[PDB]
Amino acid sequence: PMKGRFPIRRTLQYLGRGDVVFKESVKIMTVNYNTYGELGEGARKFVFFNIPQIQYKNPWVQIMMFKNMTPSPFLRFYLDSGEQVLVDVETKSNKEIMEHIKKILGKKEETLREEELEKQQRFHPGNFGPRKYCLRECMCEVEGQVPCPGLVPLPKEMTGKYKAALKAST
Amino acid sequence: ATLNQMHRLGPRKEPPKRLGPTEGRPQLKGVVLRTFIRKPKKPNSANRKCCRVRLSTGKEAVCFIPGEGHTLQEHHVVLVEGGRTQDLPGVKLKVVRGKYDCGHVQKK
Amino acid sequence: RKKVRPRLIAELARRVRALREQRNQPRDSQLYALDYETLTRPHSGRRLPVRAWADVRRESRLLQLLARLPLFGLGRLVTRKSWLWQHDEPCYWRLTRVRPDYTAQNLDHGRAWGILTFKGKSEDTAREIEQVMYHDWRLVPKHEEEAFTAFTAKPEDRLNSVPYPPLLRAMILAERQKNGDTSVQEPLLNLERTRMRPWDYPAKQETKGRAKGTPV
RNA sequence: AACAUAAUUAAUUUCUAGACAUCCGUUUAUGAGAGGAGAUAAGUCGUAACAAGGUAAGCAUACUGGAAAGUGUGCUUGGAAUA
RNA sequence: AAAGGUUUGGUCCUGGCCUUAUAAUUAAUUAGAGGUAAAAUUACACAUGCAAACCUCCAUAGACCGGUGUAAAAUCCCUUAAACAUUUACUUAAAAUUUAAGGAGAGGGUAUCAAGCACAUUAAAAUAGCUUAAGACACCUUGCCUAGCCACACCCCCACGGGACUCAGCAGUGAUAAAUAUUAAGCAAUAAACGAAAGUUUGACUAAGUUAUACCUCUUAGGGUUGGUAAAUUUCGUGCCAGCCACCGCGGUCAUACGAUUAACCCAAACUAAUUAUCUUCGGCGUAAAACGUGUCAACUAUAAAUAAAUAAAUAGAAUUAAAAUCCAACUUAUAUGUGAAAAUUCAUUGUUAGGACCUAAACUCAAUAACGAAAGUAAUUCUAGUCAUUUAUAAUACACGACAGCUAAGACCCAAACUGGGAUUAGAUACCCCACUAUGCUUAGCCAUAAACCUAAAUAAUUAAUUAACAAAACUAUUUGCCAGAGAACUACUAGCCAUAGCUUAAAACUCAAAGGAC
Ligand code: FES
Ligand SMILES: [K+]
Ligand SMILES: [K+]
Ligand SMILES: [K+]
Ligand SMILES: [K+]
Ligand SMILES: [K+]
Ligand SMILES: [K+]
Ligand SMILES: [K+]
Ligand SMILES: [K+]
Ligand SMILES: [K+]
Ligand SMILES: [K+]
Ligand SMILES: [K+]
Ligand SMILES: [Mg+2]
Ligand SMILES: [Mg+2]
Ligand SMILES: [Mg+2]
Ligand SMILES: [Mg+2]
Ligand SMILES: [Mg+2]
Ligand SMILES: [Mg+2]
Ligand SMILES: [Mg+2]
Ligand SMILES: [Mg+2]
Ligand SMILES: [Mg+2]
Ligand SMILES: [Mg+2]
Ligand SMILES: [Mg+2]
Ligand SMILES: [Mg+2]
Ligand SMILES: [Mg+2]
Ligand SMILES: [Mg+2]
Ligand SMILES: [Mg+2]
Ligand SMILES: [Mg+2]
Ligand SMILES: [Mg+2]
Ligand SMILES: [Mg+2]
Ligand SMILES: [Mg+2]
Ligand SMILES: [Mg+2]
Ligand SMILES: [Mg+2]
Ligand SMILES: [Mg+2]
Ligand SMILES: [Mg+2]
Ligand SMILES: [Mg+2]
Ligand SMILES: [Mg+2]
Ligand SMILES: [Mg+2]
Repeated sequence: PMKGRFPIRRTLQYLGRGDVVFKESVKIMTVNYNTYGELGEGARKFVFFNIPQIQYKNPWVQIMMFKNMTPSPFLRFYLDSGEQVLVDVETKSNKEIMEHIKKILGKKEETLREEELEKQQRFHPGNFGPRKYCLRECMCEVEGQVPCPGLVPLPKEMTGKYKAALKAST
Repeated sequence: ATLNQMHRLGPRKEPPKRLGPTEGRPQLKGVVLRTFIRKPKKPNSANRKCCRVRLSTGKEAVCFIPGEGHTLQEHHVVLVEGGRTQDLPGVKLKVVRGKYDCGHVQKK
Repeated sequence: RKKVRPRLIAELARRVRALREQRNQPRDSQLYALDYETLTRPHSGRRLPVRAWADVRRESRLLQLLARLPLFGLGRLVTRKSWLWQHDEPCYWRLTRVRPDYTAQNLDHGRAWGILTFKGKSEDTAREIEQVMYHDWRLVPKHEEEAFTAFTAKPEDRLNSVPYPPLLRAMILAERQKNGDTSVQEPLLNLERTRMRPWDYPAKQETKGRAKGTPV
């Protein structure tokens, strides 16, 4: 049995379900939440379930969490321009908190798709090379082309050993 | 252990694989120094043929000679291999029959 | 890290080596000396190419001509036998400055500056002359300067535009139709912007390398 | 130690010279001689433990003894407990 | 891992070892031919030949290619700036390739390497800081990041200098090693260098030679095995011998286990042996390895409540005393004492005292009680001081404690008692039993820091059903820390700290074994 409570949180599939990919402006997200209370239940669930997913998709964003420092829970984002975006998450479900931050400071689906395509621009199917980078190592693999001499011996007249003998014979 | 304790320690530390009589090498070449008999620890009863050899590394070891009858003498050259002789305690080397001075067992 | 220790000897060697080079720089009289019997340079023991043997015995170096002239021939015109044979149009340098090698016992090695007129076309500024140590130079006489320097330019006949390569022309015309541009104009390359100098055109002596001072 | 010549094309020269030698230490090998552990394995002297093992056993500690061990003090049951 | 063999008289649990799969190197035995890939003991010393030129002189190139794995925890990934020993463009910009200063994160081993010792900041020049159990520092080992990268180039990290003065370029040799390719051909292709160019050059490379190391196509057949795990034995010989096994094991006269035969089995141009590598923590801690002798304070990780205490033996101090001893005195038996029975011891004894002294030592009944305290520990009586609120769990390298025994100095001393002496017993009796008497148990100061310090149960908050390995003490979830990783060697060696000096805490390896261990 996987240790801890809700061990599904420690699976790559769960971490990849996060949908909040912050814009490049976002640099820090401080989380102020209270461990005891009734109006902070969604905030506690947000730290338990959602903070891992956010960090997984935003590795370069500093997430620092402070406990029981204020009467109410809130989220404050620090942007590269110097702006500070304060969010109040009291009486809000953990799902509601995720949706709010996605709207205000989350990249749109269109932007993310464009970045994905740009990443793969330099992979070409026609390119030949090692398996790590290319589909086929050699043109011998292609159908109709002359096969590899190791797998299929070449005709004698196509061999340097034979041609050299003729040149000596001439 | 807790997940915090597994994190602070990481994977189990692995003791290093200490080498044996051949020092992690398939074979060694040695010069015979003495030929003697060793008695197998009970419950077995025999006069097992062994020899002391000076290995190429420079150390000296005791090597069991397998087969029925050997012509080995002092100053001969032999190729030793690994493998302990189960009844003979401390004998962790064996001589290879058919290499250098040691020869194949004479078939009867 | 912090175990990458300093290397005092390496730094000392670099500086010391560089200093010795400046102190013991060779001179033109030594680097470009020649043994005419073997046509081999004593400094490095480099034998000149075979195609240069005839001229090394039959032609003069630039400062051999200039050492015999007042003011080292400032203002005089000098041409090269290679140019005289290759180009019908006048090719010459108009000498402006000349720094002889005082060390030479005949003042036959040095540097020069002047204004180039190649194939009848004259440059606008003076620059250092290359290949001054070559056995190829011919001083122009003062009385023959007017006839030598007389040149009338012919109208340029080298094509200014050419067709595009067969495939590259089809790719251009195909793009026109795709973009809606309808025309039967033939794509044409413009060669005026990228016209090549002759292969023997004088090069920039200022940016050229000099041989080292270690004898072979 | 870093200036001085030169200057009616302009350049020359300086742009240095000692001392970077020992180290204080730090590891490893050698081992006079003195010990330990284990195995070889027919023995010797006792019978300490396992039965209430014939004085229940053991722990810490002290002293004592051919040898296991003995005795004291507190503690444990991984002993017993009706006459 | 779809697992298997092996602890026992037997079963169950726990747990190590080994087997079955895969690949490389070497060795034994054995092999035809062809195609392909790869070639590898050694940063050891190198005989000879070659590996860099080109070209109208100047220049450019010889900084590459090729080689090795030297050094170094060395790096990976990323940011910034700047040039470039360049290219191609412009009189001003696109690249390729580098260099310098850095840092989100990641990055080998040993903590018996626990402290490093200037490792910081400010900018009147003062302040006293910086790194480190979230692993500094020290030491050891290693090429990694793999379309490739990094370091090295005879040695002295460097290379002015000095020295033991160059193949870690191709082929080749010496020595060494278990480890064994041609002192070969050509610049025709591609790549590089040079030239404006026709072209020239190249041990890069191309095409060959060599080699069962691998793959592929064919042809021949050899190699090992045959007790179990694990596919497969006939007969004889041997007789605990000769030999055999990876593990368990086999051989003392009917050996399916050895040797030779016979027949079968497996793989097959190979086959078997040795060596090496490939598999790697969500499991446990009453009885099997494992909860620390005890408590308190930090930083994290978790948790969420707002109290506690409220005269039964905590602790410390002072005072106090009932019973039984001891001493002294009076009287007094002739013996007293002691054992299963004796002996020695003793008559300086013995018994009585409603006689005196003593205040040493220890606290019956209550106690069939289950309180107090962190634990250790604490119960004769009285008085004084005194336990109490941090939400909760979680601490060492700090602090304060810690039975008994023991050490140090000065006292106490009723009784008990190691040692010692005397007496018995016994084959002996350095013991058990008897008698005597010390250290010691007591007080006051200090040390020592160990217990089967064991409820053999870490603490805390839940649950009692959607739950029998065995036994013990019903099962089980969550949180945090500690601890464990076969047995012995080993409460050991070395290291460091300590009032400890025949000490305590900390705590390995070689080597040996195939088990050890728990419950029934
Ligand atoms: S791998 Fe393509 S010819 Fe061999
Ligand atoms: K046997
Ligand atoms: K006993
Ligand atoms: K006994
Ligand atoms: K007993
Ligand atoms: K097993
Ligand atoms: K070096
Ligand atoms: K070529
Ligand atoms: K028989
Ligand atoms: K057999
Ligand atoms: K057989
Ligand atoms: K107990
Ligand atoms: Mg030229
Ligand atoms: Mg007994
Ligand atoms: Mg007895
Ligand atoms: Mg004891
Ligand atoms: Mg005694
Ligand atoms: Mg006694
Ligand atoms: Mg071989
Ligand atoms: Mg290379
Ligand atoms: Mg190395
Ligand atoms: Mg040590
Ligand atoms: Mg060097
Ligand atoms: Mg060498
Ligand atoms: Mg060399
Ligand atoms: Mg070589
Ligand atoms: Mg080989
Ligand atoms: Mg070119
Ligand atoms: Mg056999
Ligand atoms: Mg067998
Ligand atoms: Mg235990
Ligand atoms: Mg006695
Ligand atoms: Mg006394
Ligand atoms: Mg202890
Ligand atoms: Mg106790
Ligand atoms: Mg102890
Ligand atoms: Mg000790
Ligand atoms: Mg010690």
